[PDB]
Amino acid sequence: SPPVYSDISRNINDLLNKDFYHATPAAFDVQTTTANGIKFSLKAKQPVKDGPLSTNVEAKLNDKQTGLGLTQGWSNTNNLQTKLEFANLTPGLKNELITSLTPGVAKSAVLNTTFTQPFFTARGAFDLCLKSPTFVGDLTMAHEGIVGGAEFGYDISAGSISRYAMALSYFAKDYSLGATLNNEQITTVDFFQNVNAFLQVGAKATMNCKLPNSNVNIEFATRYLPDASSQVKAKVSDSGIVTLAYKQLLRPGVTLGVGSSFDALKLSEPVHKLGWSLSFDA
Amino acid sequence: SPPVYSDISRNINDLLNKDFYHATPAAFDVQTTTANGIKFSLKAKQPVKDGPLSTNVEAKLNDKQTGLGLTQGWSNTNNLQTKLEFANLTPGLKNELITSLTPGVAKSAVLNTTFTQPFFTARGAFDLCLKSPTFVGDLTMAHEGIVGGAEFGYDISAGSISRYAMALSYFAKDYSLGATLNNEQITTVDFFQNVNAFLQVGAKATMNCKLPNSNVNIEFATRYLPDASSQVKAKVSDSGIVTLAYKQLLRPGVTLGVGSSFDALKLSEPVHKLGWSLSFDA
Amino acid sequence: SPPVYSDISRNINDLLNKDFYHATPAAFDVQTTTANGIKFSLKAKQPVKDGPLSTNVEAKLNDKQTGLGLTQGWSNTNNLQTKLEFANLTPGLKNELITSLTPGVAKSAVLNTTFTQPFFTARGAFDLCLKSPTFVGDLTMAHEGIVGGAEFGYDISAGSISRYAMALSYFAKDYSLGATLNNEQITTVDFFQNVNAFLQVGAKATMNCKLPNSNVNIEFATRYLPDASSQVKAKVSDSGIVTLAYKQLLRPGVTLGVGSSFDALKLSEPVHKLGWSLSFDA
Amino acid sequence: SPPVYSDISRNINDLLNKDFYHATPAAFDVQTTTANGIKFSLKAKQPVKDGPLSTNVEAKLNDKQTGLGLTQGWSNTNNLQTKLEFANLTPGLKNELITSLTPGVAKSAVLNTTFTQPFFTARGAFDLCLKSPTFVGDLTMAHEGIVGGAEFGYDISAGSISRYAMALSYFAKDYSLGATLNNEQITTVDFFQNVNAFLQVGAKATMNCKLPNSNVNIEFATRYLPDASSQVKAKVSDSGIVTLAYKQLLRPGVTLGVGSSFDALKLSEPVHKLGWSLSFDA
Amino acid sequence: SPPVYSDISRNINDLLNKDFYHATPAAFDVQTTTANGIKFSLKAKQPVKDGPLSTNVEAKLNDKQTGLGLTQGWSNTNNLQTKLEFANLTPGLKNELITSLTPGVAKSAVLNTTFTQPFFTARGAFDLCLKSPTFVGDLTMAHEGIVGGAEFGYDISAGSISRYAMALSYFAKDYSLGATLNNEQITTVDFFQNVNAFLQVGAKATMNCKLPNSNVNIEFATRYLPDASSQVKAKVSDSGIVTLAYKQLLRPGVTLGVGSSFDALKLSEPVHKLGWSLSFDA
Amino acid sequence: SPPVYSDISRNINDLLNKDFYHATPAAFDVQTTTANGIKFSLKAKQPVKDGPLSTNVEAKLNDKQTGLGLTQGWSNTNNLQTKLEFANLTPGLKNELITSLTPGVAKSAVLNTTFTQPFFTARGAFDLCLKSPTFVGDLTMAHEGIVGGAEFGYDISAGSISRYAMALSYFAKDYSLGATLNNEQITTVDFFQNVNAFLQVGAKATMNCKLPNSNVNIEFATRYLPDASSQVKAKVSDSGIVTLAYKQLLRPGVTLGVGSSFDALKLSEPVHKLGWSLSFDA
Repeated sequence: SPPVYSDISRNINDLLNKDFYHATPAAFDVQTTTANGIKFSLKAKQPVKDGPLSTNVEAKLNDKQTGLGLTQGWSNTNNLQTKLEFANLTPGLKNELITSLTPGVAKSAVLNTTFTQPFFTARGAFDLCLKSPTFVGDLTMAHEGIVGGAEFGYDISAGSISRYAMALSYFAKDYSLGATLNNEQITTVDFFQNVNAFLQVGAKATMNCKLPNSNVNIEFATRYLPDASSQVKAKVSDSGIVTLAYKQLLRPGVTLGVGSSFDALKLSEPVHKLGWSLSFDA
Repeated sequence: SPPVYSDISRNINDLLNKDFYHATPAAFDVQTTTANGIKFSLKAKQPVKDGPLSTNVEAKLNDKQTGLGLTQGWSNTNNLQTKLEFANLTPGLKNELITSLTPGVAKSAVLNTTFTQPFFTARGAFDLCLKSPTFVGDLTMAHEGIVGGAEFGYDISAGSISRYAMALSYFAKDYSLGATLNNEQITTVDFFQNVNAFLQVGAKATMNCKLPNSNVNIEFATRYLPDASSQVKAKVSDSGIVTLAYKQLLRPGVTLGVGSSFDALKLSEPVHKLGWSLSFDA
Repeated sequence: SPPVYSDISRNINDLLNKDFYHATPAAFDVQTTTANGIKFSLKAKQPVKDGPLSTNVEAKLNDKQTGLGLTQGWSNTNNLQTKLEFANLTPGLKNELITSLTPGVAKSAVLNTTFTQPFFTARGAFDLCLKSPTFVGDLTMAHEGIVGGAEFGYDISAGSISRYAMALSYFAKDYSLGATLNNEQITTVDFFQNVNAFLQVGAKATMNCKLPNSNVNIEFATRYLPDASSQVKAKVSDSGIVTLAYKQLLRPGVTLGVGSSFDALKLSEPVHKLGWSLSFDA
Repeated sequence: SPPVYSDISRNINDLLNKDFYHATPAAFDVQTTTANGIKFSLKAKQPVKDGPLSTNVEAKLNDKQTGLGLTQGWSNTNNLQTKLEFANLTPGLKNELITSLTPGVAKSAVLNTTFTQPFFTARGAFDLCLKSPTFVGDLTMAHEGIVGGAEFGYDISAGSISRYAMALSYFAKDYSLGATLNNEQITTVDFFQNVNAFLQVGAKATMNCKLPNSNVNIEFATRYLPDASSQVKAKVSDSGIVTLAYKQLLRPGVTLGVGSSFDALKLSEPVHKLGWSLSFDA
Repeated sequence: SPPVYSDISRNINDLLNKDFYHATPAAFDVQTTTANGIKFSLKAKQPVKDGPLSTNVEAKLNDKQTGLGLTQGWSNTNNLQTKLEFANLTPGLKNELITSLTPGVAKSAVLNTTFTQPFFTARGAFDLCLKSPTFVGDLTMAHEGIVGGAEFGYDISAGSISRYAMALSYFAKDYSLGATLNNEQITTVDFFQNVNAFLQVGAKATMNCKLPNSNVNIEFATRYLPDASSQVKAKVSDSGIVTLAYKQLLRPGVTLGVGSSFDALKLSEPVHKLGWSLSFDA
Repeated sequence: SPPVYSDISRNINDLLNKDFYHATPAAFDVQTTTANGIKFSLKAKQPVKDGPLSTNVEAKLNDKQTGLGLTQGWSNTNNLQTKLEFANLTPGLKNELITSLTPGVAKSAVLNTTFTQPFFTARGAFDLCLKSPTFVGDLTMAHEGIVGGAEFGYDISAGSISRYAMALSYFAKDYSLGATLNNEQITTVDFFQNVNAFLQVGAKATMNCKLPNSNVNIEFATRYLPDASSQVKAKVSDSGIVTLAYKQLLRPGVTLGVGSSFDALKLSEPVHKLGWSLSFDA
């Protein structure tokens, strides 16, 4: 099945968003399942090293039936997030919806409809509650590994098109190259090369075609697995930011993560990021 | 028989308010039972780190006879809390009474009647030996899995309802979800989950629905058993309060517990309470 | 037969009064029995490390032939205390006579008459020599285990009662309770329990109803036997006064005892002290 | 192999400086390994006045693959210590590197090197990255059972030495004497004796030859094993400081130690301490 | 071989100056022997109630080889002694030395030569390392039971005789008398008697003829053995000083002693001294 | 064989001058013998309770050979009291002599000669040293139980008779009456009546024939012997002086005596004479 627009070239942005523990100095995740399968979890993060500790509790369930689902998330700041997944009649056509109920912050309900069919993937977006009807449509076609994609943020209230973005990639067994153009001023390219099951390497460049300011922005990210129960991966950028991350498996079920961010060829400077994470799983 | 309302969600209440030793730096318990069947005890606690040495001695008996159950006890606070259980005529009609006899300070007697029926629980309490008597009652109903109930309180002196609460839970084979609301002002949703025979985990969130205050007060506790004669448990609140506890059974009949009270992101201020306890049993 | 009034609650009054070697820093007891049958003894006490040394020698004998019993005393103060015990009148009525001859202080003589019958016990004491006739008596009954008595002191010169106390206890197979009320209030409630041959525990509370809204002094003492040739025991109190004692039988005939009494909690007051005791036998 | 200098009289120091937990009133450490050999460890202490906490976590590994060593630690003060050990350049010469990283305190790095070979061993240290290199070196030789060593520190800023010591030991099967001479006219003469598997005694006396005013101190400590899962220590200093320690092994995998240190014969100065320690091992 | 002059009437001197514990309130001895021949010791006495805890450690060896013997004692109060005993060339000619090295105080070593012949004893002591050397020499003869001898002290600096004493004693099977004269100013007569293996008794009288009032002070001592593992002994002088002592072996290698010192004349003055001693042996 | 003068009417003198422990508040006698036969003893008596303690040491020997004997005594008052006994040639004719060497008090040497032959016992005592030679002669005849006696003191320096005493008694199986007259001014009549082996009674009166002052004084002395290991005996005189004494045998070899004295014509509280006495024996 062809990937969805959000999942095109997921392998490259997956190597610089996940398993990075340099942003939150502390992290505390607990996951647990029950007999019938209702998953529950609690996450505790800390953005500022000398500030409060944010915590959210999530209750998500799925079923191998026609596709009913329900997710209820409740954080410290009380933005209750509810999900609803179902297809029922039409197979492959899921109807998802997300809300954010808050006594202080205005609620925002988003309706997503995804139709899955070979060589064709499209997604709808409907905004409710607040008076701002926007349809963030997107289309994706797959032709012998060539994956195309177009995103358009058409505004009903204004009557015009806000965002117009294009993307084109080519998937293969152990290599995939893609590119994207956002509103014809941001150009992004990637070079993902999978070495083997024990090593991954990727590159991501933002050419940013714009005559007033062109500069250069490149990132090289690696991922090395010494063995099954370990992981170490680091990225490097031209600005000197070199971030390292080390994920270790303690007693089977609990994982520990250490992340750090050094700045090369800039002496030491009075700034540095380092943090740890402790994830449990029943 | 459905559980009494006052004893609803005892599973979650026993994770964060029971078998914790951090409020008293030292404690001494002795539990002796005579051949007659009177169980004598002693509790030598210590509330203040450099103050008085609190100690109490109590006796009680519980026989499978017609139901004469007597309990008494003295303490260092110069008060007595006697207890008297009996059924006699009606089976299941528990008529308990609690006194707070104290020299000088006016005593108060609380007379409780608990009457059980299949799928019905009713408990009432009269506050006698007081110039301003009060009555408090509660009701509990069962729905073959949905255990609900409520409580009301009537002031005899005033002539109206003083405190109205309503609770509704959902028991299952290995998890339980409940929620209680009092005065439309305090709200508490609990959660208890038995992973397996050797691990328990639960959460409790008090939201306090009101416009002036913000955020929420949530808590998360676990309980682990390395084997029969051990118990290690830990709880964490959103404020960073992390309390540990570890009870160990050295000799058969002798238990030793320890406990700390850390503070995430505050290792520079003396707030950390820490204590131990020795309990003996013949 | 009902116990004497002074022997009421002897199992508890004796548990926390004897074998505590903390008051005297030194002790030297020699007991020898001569061939004729008189029992000589020599006690050597010394209160406080620097100061006087008290030496007491006495010789006592009992004859089961006719019931004559004589005791001869001699202290370092050069005073003699005799004790003549005899009945020779009827089975169930014996009299005792005690003198306190001292060259400097006026000698005093006391005549005690004890007359004991099934279910009734009474005795009286007189005060001769010095012009102060005081008659102290008591009367105890026993109704199948419940043992209650009362004592009173009448002054002939004054013409009224100077002290009026009443005690009531409930003995059993292995535990005993009881409450005594002296002249004003000082209502004292005790508790003694003999769990097995290798451990005894006990408590003793004094309500002191004379002063309303005040503290209450309670004590709790144990007694443990590691084997048949040793003893160790301890007592606590609400003021933190903790007393330990250890009696070891070094060789048959010679026993040693080490006792300390440190004030726990606050370890700043110099009130710890320490004492030992040696007892011989021939 | 000849003993290295720090191992000279290592038994004496490991007798009166180890397992004496009377200083810190609390200690909690967890030791655990992973699927591969990493051996995480977490220690947490507490000073006397229940002030801050001193917690750190470290992971050391000794890979037998071409003799690799790595020890990275992390304390709550953002203090990271890195230890690198390797010997793959010459058989019999191993190189160590110790680093310290922390924002506030200046960064430090010492390069250690040890040259070992039969009948000859020497060390060398370079405390660099401080704008003041201090060469700390020493060497020791053994002939037939008598070992002797010497230290020296030469500074390039002053052009001379600032500290030198001369050691002389006579090891044997079960006892070892020893004598050190420090440039401050300090002479420590010590002896260690291992009478049997259940008892070890030792003594150590320091003589200050700089000030000949009877300034001689002498301590001695013992180590007894009542069984194979217990340990009792006792150290007596000349000033009357007596230190006790009792390491009891609970269920195999957890140890608990209780230490106390008072001043004998002077129970008036607040110099006595009591503390405990819990060691968990997975 | 006849006893040396210092060893005449050692039996009486081992009654009133041995195995008494009325001097030091507390003492602690441990004696350890390695499987080489070296014997260590750790003594911890206490001179007065307000003095430092005295401590010394000595090690000595006595080999059945050619005769080399070394004794070295490191003390706390800078009163070290070292002894060197050997015979080597002549069998029986013992050449000992004693040192009193003290930092600050001029040491005074003494060189002792002892020659034993049948019916001839000659001992000479040279006081070297002193500005005013002395020489103390004594001779001892024996006539089939009557043991006599004399001692003279010649001053090298002066050239005269300072100390001139004689002694004459009669040893027998179970008793021994003897009178010694010192400078025709001090005359003493002793008496030692051995009733049987379970009892000893002796007396000592000093007259001091160079006194106008004489005031002869005699002493009478006993020694009783209740069994193999006990030793009770008491002595009494004219002024009523009655000192008791009791040595008991609790475990094999562990001995305990208790000593007291009465006055038996005046009992309102703190003249009484008291003490205990606990010695160990491996 | 007829009794010597000093032994006539000794039975009555034995009931008032022996086993009366009322004069010395404290006594301490130790007697010991040796396998060959020289008896040694040490006595310690205290005349006044607030004074010093006098002590003497005696060494006396006797043999079944021709009759040589030697006694040597030495006390605090420094008197070398010696006794020399010998007969050699003539059997029965002993020649005793007593001296008292004292540096301060003049020596006194007395020579006693006693010739023993049936029906004739005479004694002569000389006087030496001091220049006041006397001769104390006495003669004694026995005729069928009638015992006469005449004592004369002739002064050599004066040439007259100073003391002229005449005694006459009649000994029998279990009764004896005596009468003596000294200087025709001192009349004494003795009446001893032996009841049996378990009781002795005696009386002694002194008429004192003198017209100016005649008065009367009589003494009745009893002695009760309960068994072999006990004795109790008292005397009563007409002067209001009654004294009691008790002798006990505690362990086989050691005796204990207690003496007391009352008063009838005076009574009062602060007049009492009591004292104890210990006497060992090897």
